[PDB]
Amino acid sequence: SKEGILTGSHWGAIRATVKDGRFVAAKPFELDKYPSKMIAGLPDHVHNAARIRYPMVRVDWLRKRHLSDTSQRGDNRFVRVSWDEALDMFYEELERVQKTHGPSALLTASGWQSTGMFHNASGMLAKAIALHGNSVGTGGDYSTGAAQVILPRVVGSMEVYEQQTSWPLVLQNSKTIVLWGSDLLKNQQANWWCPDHDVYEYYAQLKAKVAAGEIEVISIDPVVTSTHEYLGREHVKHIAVNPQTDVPLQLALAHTLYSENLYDKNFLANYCVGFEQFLPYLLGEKDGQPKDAAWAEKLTGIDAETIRGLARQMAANRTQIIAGWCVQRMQHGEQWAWMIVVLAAMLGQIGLPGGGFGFGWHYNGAGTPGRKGVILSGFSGSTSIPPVHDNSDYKGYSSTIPIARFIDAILEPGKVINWNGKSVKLPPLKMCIFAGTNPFHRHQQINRIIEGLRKLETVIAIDNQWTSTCRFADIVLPATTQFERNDLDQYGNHSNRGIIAMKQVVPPQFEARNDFDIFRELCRRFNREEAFTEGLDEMGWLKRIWQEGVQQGKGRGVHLPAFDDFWNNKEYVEFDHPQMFVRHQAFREDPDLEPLGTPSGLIEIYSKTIADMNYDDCQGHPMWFEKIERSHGGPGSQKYPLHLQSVHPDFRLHSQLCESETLRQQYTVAGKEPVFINPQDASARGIRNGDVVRVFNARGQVLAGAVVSDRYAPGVARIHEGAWYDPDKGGEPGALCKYGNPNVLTIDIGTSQLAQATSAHTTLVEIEKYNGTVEQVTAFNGPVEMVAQC
Ligand SMILES: NC1=NC(=O)C2=N[C@H]3C(S)=C(S)[C@@H](COP(=O)(O)OP(=O)(O)OC[C@H]4O[C@@H](n5cnc6c(=O)[nH]c(N)nc65)[C@H](O)[C@@H]4O)O[C@H]3NC2=N1
Ligand SMILES: NC1=NC(=O)C2=N[C@H]3C(S)=C(S)[C@@H](COP(=O)(O)OP(=O)(O)OC[C@H]4O[C@@H](n5cnc6c(=O)[nH]c(N)nc65)[C@H](O)[C@@H]4O)O[C@H]3NC2=N1
Ligand SMILES: [Mo+6]
Repeated sequence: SKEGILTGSHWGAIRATVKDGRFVAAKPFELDKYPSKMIAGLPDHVHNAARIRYPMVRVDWLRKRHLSDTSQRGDNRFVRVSWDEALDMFYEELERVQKTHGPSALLTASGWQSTGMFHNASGMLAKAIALHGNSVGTGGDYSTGAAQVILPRVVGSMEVYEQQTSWPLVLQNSKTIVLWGSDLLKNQQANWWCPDHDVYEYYAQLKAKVAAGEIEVISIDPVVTSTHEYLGREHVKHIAVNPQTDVPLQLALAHTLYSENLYDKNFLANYCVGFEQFLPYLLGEKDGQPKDAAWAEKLTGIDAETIRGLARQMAANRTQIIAGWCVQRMQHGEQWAWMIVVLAAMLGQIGLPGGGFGFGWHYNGAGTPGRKGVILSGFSGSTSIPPVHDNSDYKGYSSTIPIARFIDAILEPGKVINWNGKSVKLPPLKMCIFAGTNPFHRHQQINRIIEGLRKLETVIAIDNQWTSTCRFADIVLPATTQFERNDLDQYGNHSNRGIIAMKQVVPPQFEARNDFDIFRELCRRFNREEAFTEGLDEMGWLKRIWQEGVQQGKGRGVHLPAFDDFWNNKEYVEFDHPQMFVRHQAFREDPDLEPLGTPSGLIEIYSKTIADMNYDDCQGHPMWFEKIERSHGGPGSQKYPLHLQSVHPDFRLHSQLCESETLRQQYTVAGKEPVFINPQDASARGIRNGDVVRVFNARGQVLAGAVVSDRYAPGVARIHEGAWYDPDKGGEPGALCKYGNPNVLTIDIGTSQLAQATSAHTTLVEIEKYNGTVEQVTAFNGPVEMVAQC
């Protein structure tokens, strides 16, 4: 049939080939010099056994609805129903919950979904429900849950998703680059809008500068990252810090900087507040313990003199701090993010090209010069009319909670917690809807999630693959992939390089529907179809989005062609006039005219506002707090001696494309997710490559396939997140996961009272070669379909 069909995804733009109605090969877009291997999984993603073929309802839920046996969730026994029957039940449940409980019982949830301006699954969900009634909202996300709360308070920006100093300037000016828990090479494969991958050009240049010894790269990381491996182990200075001891390391660098007069007094005095209130802590005047190189050597396992050497090197020349997000996705994650800023402040290079800090470097091609282009605005969740049932009665519970507290809300309703200076009362949720997110991938401590779901009346999942979420649902609705629809997207993110047409590759498979059509038909049930669609279909909406784009471009001085011209004749437009950027430079150059958005206008090393909250676990300046569990001598490490990283996958985006055999064949071990193990740790357990091992703690147990790797320091392991949950006894708490989802082993706790964010990477485990029976993996084969024989 058809060859060279242009479209896009989180993993990049493709030229798709179709043969006899099947998507068979995905070639890289011709402008993409650095495509991701993951595009090879996209045909499988469209055509594999886990694709949701039709609406499905959990046997006993179909029988008894909200009066059903919730214990059977997870058993994977579902009945096919018609679309109209499914949508009716959906509507009737919305009606029932609104009448019985009101808006405090209802939660929606969304996530990374797919690229595409119109086919915005989160927007479809939010709009449809918002046209029916009120619900519990959430604040924050799992990416930068801690950082995005603390950083506004201390540097007046969210920071984490923002543009970074242009790489050309970094490469011409920085002499030391500090990668602090950041894997650029691995994580720039997938971006929010279709990636252009042009940032990899800069990484190649960096590689050459490293080889020539012009730039020294320091990696502060328990593991040799993909980036480190790429730049070269012979060249990269590796600080293999003990997991979760980064704050001690930060404080000791700060101490050294002060102790040896390497700090910038002028910068601290003129661009910051509160340094004087922090120093007594740092120096041990108010506790007897200097937060010094000697002190930190005990915690971090880094030689004190190496700590001092690091500080001195950072101060000695132009130094770029590149901070990732993983180190704030753990207990008290705000502390580490805050100390990145403090350390950068003490160095005094903030606002210089290739100096200072940033958190956005691994995301959205950050550091690529931004072009003078157009950014389209997609289908919004926003409504202009009130809900049909506009009940404001949340019965004395809060109407917004932190995103990661939703299970705590189900299990501990009425619990009162602090959140970033406010008081929150967790509502008794009864009905959850998921569209474009996978909770059994995303959230922590799956056995507790199981217990939480068992208190729910109704669970609805809408997806294009039969995920672990779908396995634990009551109603499952088949959404399409983006490859079965038409759309528009940005090409490039921070670069704003271009815009691409997403042309339909194949027709909707089976009776899968675009989320637009799902929620449109739902809205018809309560007479709000028109308010949802705004009188437009797919191609109408795409034309509307483009035209708004055309209007934005005129008056910004960028000319776009007409829609039909673009769609049918061009398919791709590219922008020009790339701009250099230096982050924080405006503030550095004129702090009076360009103040930070902080209480003082300055960098808050001490925050009176935070101090006044009276949170013992997030005080007025950064502090070392001991963790609920930590490796290398921390709590629990006598029982569970290994730190388990749940790092972002190299061969998927989260749980997406786990079902691809094309990709799995490249990294699976014994048919399972690989677990990475240090050679000394492996030899102590008699473990070797290919072994089926049990990774366990007091929270859960999983099976995985051992990879013995010297990239891992002793006492550090990894199972990449996104490995699907596959319980041996479906639905039972304490089931052994046969594929190896790390969130079976994580703990579900708030970072601190400030952010109340996910602490996913605060995880201790043991590993042993497994002595039980290895059953077949059942993760990727859909449900057990059930039929009425009567
Ligand atoms: N390929 C790919 N897959 C994805 O799933 C993906 N997801 C995207 C999203 S949504 C996000 S949030 C980002 C992920 O952003 P994030 O920064 O979380 O990335 P990771 O690669 O998981 O972790 C970065 C590094 O932290 C290190 N690290 C772990 N624990 C510690 C510790 O205690 N101390 C120190 N110093 N380092 C530590 C890890 O070893 C790793 O090299 O990537 C984005 N890009 C993505 N690309
Ligand atoms: N242990 C642990 N460590 C971690 O580092 C960690 N990181 C966290 C982070 S940073 C993030 S971003 C979250 C990610 O959590 P998130 O839930 O966002 O992850 P995905 O696996 O991308 O799930 C998206 C789902 O939407 C579906 N989908 C895609 N397109 C569509 C569409 O058009 N319509 C519909 N209806 N569905 C669609 C996909 O099939 C997929 O199942 O995981 C978090 N969880 C984490 N846990
Ligand atoms: Mo994220």
